Amino acid sequence: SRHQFDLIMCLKQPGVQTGLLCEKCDGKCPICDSYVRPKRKVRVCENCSFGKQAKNCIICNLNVGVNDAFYCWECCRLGKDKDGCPRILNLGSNRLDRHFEKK
Amino acid sequence: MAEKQRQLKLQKIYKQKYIGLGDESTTREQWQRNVRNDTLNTLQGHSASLEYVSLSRGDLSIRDTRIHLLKSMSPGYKAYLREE
Amino acid sequence: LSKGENVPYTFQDEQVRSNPYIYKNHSGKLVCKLCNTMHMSWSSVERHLGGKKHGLNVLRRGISIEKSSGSVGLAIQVNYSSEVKENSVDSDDKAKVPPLIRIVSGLELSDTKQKGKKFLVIAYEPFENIAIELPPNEILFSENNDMDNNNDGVDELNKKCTFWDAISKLYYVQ
Amino acid sequence: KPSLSQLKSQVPYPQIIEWYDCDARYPGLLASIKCTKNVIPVPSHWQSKKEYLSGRSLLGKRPFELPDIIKKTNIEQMRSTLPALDLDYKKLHDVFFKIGANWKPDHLLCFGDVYYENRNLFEETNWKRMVDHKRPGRISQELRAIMNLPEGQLPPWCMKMKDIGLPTGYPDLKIAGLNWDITNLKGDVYGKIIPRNYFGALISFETPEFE
Amino acid sequence: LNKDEKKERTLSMLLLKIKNGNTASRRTSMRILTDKAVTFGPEMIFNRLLPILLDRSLEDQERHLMIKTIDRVLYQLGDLTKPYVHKILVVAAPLLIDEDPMVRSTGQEIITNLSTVAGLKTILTVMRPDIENEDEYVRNVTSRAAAVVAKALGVNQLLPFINAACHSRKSWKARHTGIKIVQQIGILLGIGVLNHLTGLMSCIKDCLMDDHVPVRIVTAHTLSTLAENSYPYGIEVFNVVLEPLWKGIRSHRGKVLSSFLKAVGSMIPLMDPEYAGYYTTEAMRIIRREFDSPDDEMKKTILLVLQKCSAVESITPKFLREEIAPEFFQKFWVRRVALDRPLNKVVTYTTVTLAKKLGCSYTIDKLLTPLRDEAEPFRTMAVHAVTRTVNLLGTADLDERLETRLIDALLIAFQEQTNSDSIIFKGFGAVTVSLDIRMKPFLAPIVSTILNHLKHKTPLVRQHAADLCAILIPVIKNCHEFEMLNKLNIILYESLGEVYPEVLGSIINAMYCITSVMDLDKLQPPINQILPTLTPILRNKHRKVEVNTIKFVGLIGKLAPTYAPPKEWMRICFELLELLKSTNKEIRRSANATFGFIAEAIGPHDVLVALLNNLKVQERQLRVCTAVAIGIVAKVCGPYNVLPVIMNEYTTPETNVQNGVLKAMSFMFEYIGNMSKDYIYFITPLLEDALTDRDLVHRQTASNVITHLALNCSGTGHEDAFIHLMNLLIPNIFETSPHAIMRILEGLEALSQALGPGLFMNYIWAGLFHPAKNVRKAFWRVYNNMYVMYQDAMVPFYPVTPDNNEEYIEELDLVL
Repeated sequence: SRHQFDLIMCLKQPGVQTGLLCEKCDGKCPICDSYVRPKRKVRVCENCSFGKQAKNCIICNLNVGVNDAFYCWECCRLGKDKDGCPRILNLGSNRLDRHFEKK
Repeated sequence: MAEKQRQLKLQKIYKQKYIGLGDESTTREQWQRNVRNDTLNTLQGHSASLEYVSLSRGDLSIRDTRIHLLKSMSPGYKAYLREE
Repeated sequence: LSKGENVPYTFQDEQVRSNPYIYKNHSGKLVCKLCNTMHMSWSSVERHLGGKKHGLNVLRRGISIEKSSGSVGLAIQVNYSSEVKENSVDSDDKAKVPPLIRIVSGLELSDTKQKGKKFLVIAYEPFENIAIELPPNEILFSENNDMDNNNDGVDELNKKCTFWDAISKLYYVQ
Repeated sequence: KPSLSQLKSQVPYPQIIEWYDCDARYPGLLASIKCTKNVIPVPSHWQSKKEYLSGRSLLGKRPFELPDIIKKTNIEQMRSTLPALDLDYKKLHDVFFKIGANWKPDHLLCFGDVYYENRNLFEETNWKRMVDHKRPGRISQELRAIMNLPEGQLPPWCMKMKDIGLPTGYPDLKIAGLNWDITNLKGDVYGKIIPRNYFGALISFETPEFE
Repeated sequence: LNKDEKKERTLSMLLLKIKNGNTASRRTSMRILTDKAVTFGPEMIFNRLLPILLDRSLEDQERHLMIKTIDRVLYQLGDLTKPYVHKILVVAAPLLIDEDPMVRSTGQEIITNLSTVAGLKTILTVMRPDIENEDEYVRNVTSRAAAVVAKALGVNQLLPFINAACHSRKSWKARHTGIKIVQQIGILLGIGVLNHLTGLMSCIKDCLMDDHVPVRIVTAHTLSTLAENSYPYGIEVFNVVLEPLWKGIRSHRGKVLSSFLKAVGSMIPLMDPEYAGYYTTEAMRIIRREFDSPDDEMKKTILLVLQKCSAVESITPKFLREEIAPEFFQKFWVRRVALDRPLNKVVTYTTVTLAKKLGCSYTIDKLLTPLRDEAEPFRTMAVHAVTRTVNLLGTADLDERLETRLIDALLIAFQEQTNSDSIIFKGFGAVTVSLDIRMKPFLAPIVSTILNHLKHKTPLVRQHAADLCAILIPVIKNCHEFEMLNKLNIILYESLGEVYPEVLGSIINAMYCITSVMDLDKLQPPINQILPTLTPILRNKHRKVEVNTIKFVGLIGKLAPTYAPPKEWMRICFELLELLKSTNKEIRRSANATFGFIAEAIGPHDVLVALLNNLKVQERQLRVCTAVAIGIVAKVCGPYNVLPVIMNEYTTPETNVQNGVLKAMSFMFEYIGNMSKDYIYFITPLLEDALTDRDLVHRQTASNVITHLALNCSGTGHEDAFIHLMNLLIPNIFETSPHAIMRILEGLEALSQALGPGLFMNYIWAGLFHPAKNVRKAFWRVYNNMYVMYQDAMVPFYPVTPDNNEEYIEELDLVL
């Protein structure tokens, strides 16, 4: 993610299946995290597909996904589109630490 | 700290995909090879630039220039021509 | 914390300042123009003005300025307080030091408008400085008045031609 | 570790090579790249522990001045920034399109000019503005007052020019009373220098219309 | 000692501040560890740190602060001795079984870091005495730990370890746990098990034959996980195991029958059509026999097989309806099923899958008996099956009679609900959407009950009364009962001063659904009387009200701007500008969108002065969320209206304005994508002062304008303004700070496309070698970003001559 530095992307060869985004993360580019001007559907690799995991947002990978995920125009001009599977694997420092403080 | 050590991780992932990415301590020997292999790839790849080279060499068939360019991607193709 | 002063912006083309170094840049930050330091708040500044680096750069500028700038004579009679306020300060802190005079060129002033003449400045610790314009290039500038005795005091000018009636608090200069 | 004298002999422009280039892992290559046809040197503020931008120049930087074209729109008066609007939409659009179509900032920068820390473009821009306006054979009112040289009087170097000759660098300068009629000594002037379509000429110029 | 006894305190002080400390304390003491972890003895850290994690006192907040220190320390040191690797796994591994997934993952995050640090050889030595261990819990822990190791290092490196444990005749338990390692390998690796499935099969088959039943059983599950995780591909490796299952099915009964059928049940979908028909009709005999088994373990297996079989081509949908279906709905839909959740999820999912082979009309036919049942929790189960089915089934099949009986069943099951759940609404809303025009006769009495429940005392029932209006509106417009539309609307208007925020939010939601669909002129209150009633509601705090209102106000800005007079829109622009202090996001996002809707309505300049007066404010969200709105007001009303007002505001000497005016310009250049070209030349002097400026944040935000301004103005032919803008950036290449340097690289990557790689690389070749190791290090980042965007586009431009390199390429000097 653009602003949250600990999270690690996948970056494998994209397959044929589309990533999904939860209502909360909806309308965001998975790279620059911008809400504006989408261009292309994302495509995630097989090993990010399979069972329960496939449904969860490809950004937070926690909530369940509904809409497709697109790359923004600017990230398709630079080419960060076709690096790889744009799916975040770990939940990261920020999400955990909120969680434990609340309880 | 947490960001800087992401940076390493993508460096090793991009270098695997796109081959030649220097880092910092890159031998002149090492960098030069990557400049040689992209020129050979481009010369063969565009069909214009394969003609232009074929005709200029006077090679008999366009196809033979294309292999002349790919075998050159190996280091022992200079030696191999010399032993003929 | 600022004690109500208007600390001016750096571009405003100079109301004497309380100090005179502190400013505000094109942004809003506060800056010492001597020390080239940037400060977050008035509290920080008062730390700097009370600091040892801002001390030095004043001395350096002190030196840097101190390295560059039968007839008729004048006599001045300067009177001082009659034990009115000097009754609260008597801790031998330069109390033995008499008033001092120096000839200053008007080439340097807080306003820097007009200039071209000298001033016979006279100073004493508590009281405020005093100046006297000297258009004449030279008056009473004598030639070996006494027989070359060497107690420089402050300078040839002071020993040569000043008197300090400390018992009555009257400073004569000629 | 080849001495720079050894290393400056290889290069077609030996004046670039510096004491430190000698110590590079591959100097022979660096010296050849550095002297290659269009390469621009690395910015020079490395080796400076100052952090690139530090004060001495930056203390005195002026806040900002709007470009003149924009200043025509009158906003400077409506909103006083130092230390509701009734703006007109057709006027604003024209400033960017019709009137200010071709406007380009006065100096900009060129291909090889990196910005070093103490450089100030505000001087450099004026110096271009100065050279174009100031000229031999004319003296401004301001300078005339300073010189005490009334309009219609030859400048004080006249006599010496009659003796020694006209300016070595202005062969075509004519000076009134020397090699130009004295009746040309008029106003602020006392002398004067007196010696396409580019395939794509558009031949019509039409900006995008708002309406 | 007395000197080094000080480090002995410092760590114990740091480890104190982290565990128990102020949030501003521990945040500084984590920064100190991550830098200084190297200089402190890893002996001293781990020997001091680890014992804390073994007390019984620590809270979960305090424990995860300790584990987060182990993870950050292990990441650096990189060479770790065996004594601590045993200690760390004692602490870390029990996380893998912990209740909630957030803890489960941060435990897994350690072991995958430790696996690389401590290397392959070391850990596999620590598991060997541990897997042979007698204690159960220790074995259940390191099945999951050794499997996490397997994913990180790859399974092949770790496979001979398993093969030693599984095939081991030495201990019984090593066989057992060695087989569990195969599950959590197959579960973690997911689909990717596959290529490893052959090597794994060495363990499973031979370890299956063990005389100990608890091993017999485990492999039968480890096959069902390998069978599923594989999916279509595997079968060719599972033929070897298919024979001994049946001789185990045809005899052993008990719980061995529950496990073997789970395995055989999950091989079916990956069998060929030829066999898959055979084994099911074999297995369908067993299920019919086991319907009466009171065990749970068997019922979970009976459902799996029913679930799987419908897909197989060989069984016909007629065979199901004739036999399997009626013996299903009667046995598995008992009220004792609906009570326990873990077996509800299965029966409905099993019902839904059978609904494909089965005619939709057949399943829905059988679900009418439970929809009308007396028990509440049982009516809710049978709703999930219809709704889930309903999206799954199309309603075209239903004869008129079920279409009437279905809706009576739902209304009932709607109006006795107790708990609040989405399922009834989506369900009752997935039915309506399917049959919509057919709904007309049923739509009169339904709307009567909405109007009846909006008068009800318990506030939940007034939620569900209004929640079910938002669903029926798109049905109603098709129906044309507009008078009702105006009847619902007024009734939702008179209730709009309700107390409960949960209820008041959903009324506005239904108001928003009626408004969009209906003719603007028609609305009853009407609109000009509605909007002034909302403006005092924006100040309602809470959230459900703020969100649902902001969407309603912005709706009117689109559809009917001319009704409220412009002094009323200005009363809203202030109430929103105060409202984006909110902690939520979707609020802040919708609040900014409705400045566009107002700026379109009344005018940009009335609104901007409201916004720019708000950049003086300290708090960051307010300055960023105004900077977005100025970007939005620019796009909607045109940038020429906005831009000279923003370029003037930049002169103000406060810094927070000067970033907020640069950040506003970033946003407005990505929202007007292509336009942007008309406006350059004006902003080069504004970005002139910014990249020249002393403080590091201006040099960050202007370079974040350049990224937007370069991409989408490239190829226009500015290009002399981007050399200017470049000349100012490159000296920032040596800059540190993380947020500053990535914004500058983004700019340099974007300026590459304005200039082109050749004209841009001239700046970068020189210091790409260089003596300085630092100058060198910074240029290589930029070169690597360029090389990725351009590999074949750099090839003409390399600064290479025949003498400058050995080989060169002689075909570049050929001329025809």
